[PDB]
Amino acid sequence: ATFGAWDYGVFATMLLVSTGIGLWVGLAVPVGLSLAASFMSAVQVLGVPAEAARYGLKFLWMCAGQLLNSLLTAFLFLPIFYRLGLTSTYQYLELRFSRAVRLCGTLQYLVATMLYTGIVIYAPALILNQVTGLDIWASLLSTGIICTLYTTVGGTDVFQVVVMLVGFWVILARGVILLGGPRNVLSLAQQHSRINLMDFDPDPRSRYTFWTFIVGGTLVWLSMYGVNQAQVQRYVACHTEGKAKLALLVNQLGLFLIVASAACCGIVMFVYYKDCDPLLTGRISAPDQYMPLLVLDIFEDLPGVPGLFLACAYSGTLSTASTSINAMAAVTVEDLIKPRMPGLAPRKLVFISKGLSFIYGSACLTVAALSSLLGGGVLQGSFTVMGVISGPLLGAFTLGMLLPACNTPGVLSGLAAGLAVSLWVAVGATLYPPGEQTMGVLPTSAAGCGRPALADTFYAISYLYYGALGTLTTMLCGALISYLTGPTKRSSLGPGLLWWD
Ligand SMILES: [I-]
Ligand code: NA
Ligand code: NA
Repeated sequence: ATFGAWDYGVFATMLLVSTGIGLWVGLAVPVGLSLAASFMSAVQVLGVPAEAARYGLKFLWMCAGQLLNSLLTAFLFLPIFYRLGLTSTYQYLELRFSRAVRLCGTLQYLVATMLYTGIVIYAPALILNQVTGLDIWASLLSTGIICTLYTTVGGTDVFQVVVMLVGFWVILARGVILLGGPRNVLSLAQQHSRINLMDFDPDPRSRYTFWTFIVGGTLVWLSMYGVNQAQVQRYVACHTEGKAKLALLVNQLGLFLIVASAACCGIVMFVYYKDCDPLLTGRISAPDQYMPLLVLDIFEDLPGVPGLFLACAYSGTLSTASTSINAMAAVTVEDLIKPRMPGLAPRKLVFISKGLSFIYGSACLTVAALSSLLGGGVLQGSFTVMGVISGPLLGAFTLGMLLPACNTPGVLSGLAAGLAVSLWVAVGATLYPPGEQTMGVLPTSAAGCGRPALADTFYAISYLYYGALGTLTTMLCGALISYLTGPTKRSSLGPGLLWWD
């Protein structure tokens, strides 16, 4: 399970070329594909195939969970932000409830993005460690060095999406060629119940079901695209509000393609490891090393393909991390400092921007190391952190956008309660992980070569519900206390803020 001779050279050369091009640069369909490219880091490459291989093909419902998300963002959140010409999405909060809510929302965005970028830095480290033969910590150090060179020197997404999706297609083609024909692969996956699209298991403990996707995944993708900062800023830069919607729908098509290719590569990966499954044989340690192992195993006759594909999947996600870190620094120095501080020359402010970029780089690397220590689940971990933090923020946004009677006390108390409950599940589900069989992990073979009351019912809910469980309560708490301290008469909101218009 190591690169080899022709693969190390290709990996090194491609990484050097990627860094050189990125720095040399530093010193409406394109945007649609850039939006998806953002969240197509190594996290998805390592998670979606593994989840599809383990839990079956129900993971395709994720696409639906994104589709229903985009529609909402297309027809419920895009008009409000776009028609108001908001410089920052969280400026809405300031115009709606108060500047304190703007501050809290910006802080939640910063923390959530920091954790998510830490996990996005962890995943490439996982790739490098699993494929080269370096301990997780030396690989994490190398990943941090490269990410900081990208960020603290100088900040194409269409190219990344195209190249990595073509890599997915090539992996799938080679795999299905090896296993015979596509009909044989489909029948083999069908024998072991890997083709189970129709899974309406009502219970919420099941990790992946129709309800779980349509609700939790929809709300999480909403709090990752609908009310995010970078995505909304990309929207508002377009024209006439039609180009924005077309960019959003093209982004949705790109996401559909990426996640469907990944969910099919997962099934190919399983059918490949039908017997002598690497996981319960000691060949790999966690169910996130599946994809690099598949890449190495299938292309054990092509001297170069592993290096090219993994170098791309590494450099593109490091670029994503640098972009997220720089956006974090920019929003901090635009929405929190400059409004607060009277006014400072263009030198001190760029120096503060560099300082915040560096600080966020270090904090994200530290979060990556913490994720490495705790365990795995780059996909699960990223969704967990993002949902857990940004869910109540999305609840605040939705309460402001669709409920007239809502004031600052309501939103703030709702955020407090939502973060409380969301972290309750986020931790109580980490101290007492749910059983592998309650999560519905499909069977496998390897012969071819509840202590507390709530750990069994409430901490076991699907990891896609956490954010939802936050958002909903934020709406229900904020709706309640707001109506207690006093309703907010609708004749106080001026321009279009409520969507009831
Ligand atoms: I995904
Ligand atoms: Na990602
Ligand atoms: Na994700």
